[PDB]
Amino acid sequence: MKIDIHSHILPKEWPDLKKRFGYGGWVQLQHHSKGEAKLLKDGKVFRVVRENCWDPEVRIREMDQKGVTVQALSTVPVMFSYWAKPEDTLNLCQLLNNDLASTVVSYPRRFVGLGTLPMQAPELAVKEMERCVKELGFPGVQIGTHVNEWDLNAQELFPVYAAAERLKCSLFVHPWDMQMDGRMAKYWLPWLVGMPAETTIAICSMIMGGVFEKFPKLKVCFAHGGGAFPFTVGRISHGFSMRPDLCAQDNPMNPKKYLGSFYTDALVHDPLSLKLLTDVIGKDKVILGTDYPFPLGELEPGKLIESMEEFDEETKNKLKAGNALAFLGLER
Amino acid sequence: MKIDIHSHILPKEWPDLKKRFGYGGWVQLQHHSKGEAKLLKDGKVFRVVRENCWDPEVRIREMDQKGVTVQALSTVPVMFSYWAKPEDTLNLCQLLNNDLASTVVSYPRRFVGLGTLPMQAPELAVKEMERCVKELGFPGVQIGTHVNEWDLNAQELFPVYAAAERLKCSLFVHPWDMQMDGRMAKYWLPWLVGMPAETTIAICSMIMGGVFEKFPKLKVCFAHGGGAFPFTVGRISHGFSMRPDLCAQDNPMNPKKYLGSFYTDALVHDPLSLKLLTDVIGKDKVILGTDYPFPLGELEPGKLIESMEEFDEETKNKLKAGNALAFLGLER
Ligand SMILES: [Zn+2]
Ligand SMILES: [Zn+2]
Repeated sequence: MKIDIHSHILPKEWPDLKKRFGYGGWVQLQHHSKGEAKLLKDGKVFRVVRENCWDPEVRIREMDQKGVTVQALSTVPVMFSYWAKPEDTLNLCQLLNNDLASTVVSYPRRFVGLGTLPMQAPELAVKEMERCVKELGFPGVQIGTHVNEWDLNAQELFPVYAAAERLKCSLFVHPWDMQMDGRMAKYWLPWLVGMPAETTIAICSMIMGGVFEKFPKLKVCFAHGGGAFPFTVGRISHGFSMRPDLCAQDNPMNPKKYLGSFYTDALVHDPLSLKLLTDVIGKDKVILGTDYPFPLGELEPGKLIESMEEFDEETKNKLKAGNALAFLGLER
Repeated sequence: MKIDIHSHILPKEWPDLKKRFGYGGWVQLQHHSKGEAKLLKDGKVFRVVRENCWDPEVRIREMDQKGVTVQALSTVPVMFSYWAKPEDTLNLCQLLNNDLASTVVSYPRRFVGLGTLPMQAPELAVKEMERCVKELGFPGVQIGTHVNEWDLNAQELFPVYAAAERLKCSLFVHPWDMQMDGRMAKYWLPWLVGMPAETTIAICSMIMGGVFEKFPKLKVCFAHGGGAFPFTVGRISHGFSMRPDLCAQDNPMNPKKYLGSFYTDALVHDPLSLKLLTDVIGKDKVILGTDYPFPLGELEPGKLIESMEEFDEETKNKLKAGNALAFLGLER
């Protein structure tokens, strides 16, 4: 109920992409009757969205009802398209990034921009990042938990991290691209269970991969309370200690030592989980996030943090806003 | 430091299974240098185990040292063999359950048996359960978190649950046959992360699949504090409520209602995680588990429990023994 770090938005419309680029599997927007719209596989449909998902005035109203001062805006993670030709992803990223920037120009004290980047091609990613920060004025970028077969430990990605750290650019890591078929096709598991596992893998990849060691000024936030990590850190840490041969031939420091070194969003739904999240990650490093406007997110942003009779007013305020300005390097 | 619900043992020797069944993929134990054996799965040595993994005299000695009174013994999960022809698995289970039954009979005050079954052939698995419970006197069985393409919701598995329920045969679910390659082939991810995820999926499959509603008296314990479940139950519970088309099509109750309906082992490593586990699952439903003799387990069994200064004594003795006794259906 002050700043929402995790909020997704799309342009009203965009070019046909199977044409602009050639090949398929790209995602499009079809509005049938104003108020509602549909997201489409190329093949068959995969999400029914509302007016809030593209219309910034609709967004501000809802934000006024809900007490939300600013939303950090990123794209819908399905847009990442790390799987496609690189130069084509650079294109889409420019389109999405300029629309995002355009939305911030209309309401520069209600919105900020988290850019997107062609991560599968590190040096283009670097350039599109100098641009996001220095021309567009974005305070960070949103990226995926893994990039194809690369995980966030990859050496191929170190140039990007170096750049993030150079240009003071924050990173919001969003899980995406779980397994959808076979055992995971029922009960909404890729979302309910697959997303948290992707985030947990991402935190590990980075800690054990050397990233936080080789870039101590990097600002990283993970989605969904960082998945399973706050709860399974004990196991990850003890395992690092038992098999230094499987786990440390890349960075020798125990994962427990980077508690304090990264942020997570507070989208965990339960008070007991929120409490644990703050005891493990820290009161300074947890950030309110809503996943607005999707049904799986928090419906009353901050309602859970406000109900925590054990936090004091200072702590509730780091959670609703204070920690988020730190992470993005902004001022009130 | 009283009862250990989670512990594995192998026979010292077993026949060459390729020879016995006509095709490979099985594991063998080789004894080459002293106090040590190699497990090979067609090709490679994939694990080196010490004598405490097969020799009950040795286990008794370490139990004497650690203050453990009973270990509930089960085979190593790699032996589940759910992939083989249904007759051969059945043959192997009889060998392993007999070995198990022999160990137990030599020390029926220090061990209880958890048998193994040909899960991929539900009829064959009901007979072996009959035999484990009636002939062999085991209080329960150990099974995997999934059976090939089936998950714990599968209908074909239902006659098995009906058997266990009739027979007062407890179920101990252990994760296995998680992806080992690709992105999961570094930093021991399949064990640090993949295993907790497999168990979160199983708990989801059993709840949303109706299993606890169909069989209100089935008792089930899950390995490793139930994986990620206790921290991510909010997200599972909320998403269930948000998308009943995907989630409530088999069982109309929110997952939260099934808290208290199943057990988990206490193998979570940190006090904060333990405290959450019993806040969420309940003080009467967490069992001391150790994963002896593998190095990912608790090295000083009970020590995480005994260190917890918030728990009264009654609570500690529940987590150390009472809960295990209720879950197994036995007496002090
Ligand atoms: Zn999101
Ligand atoms: Zn185990």
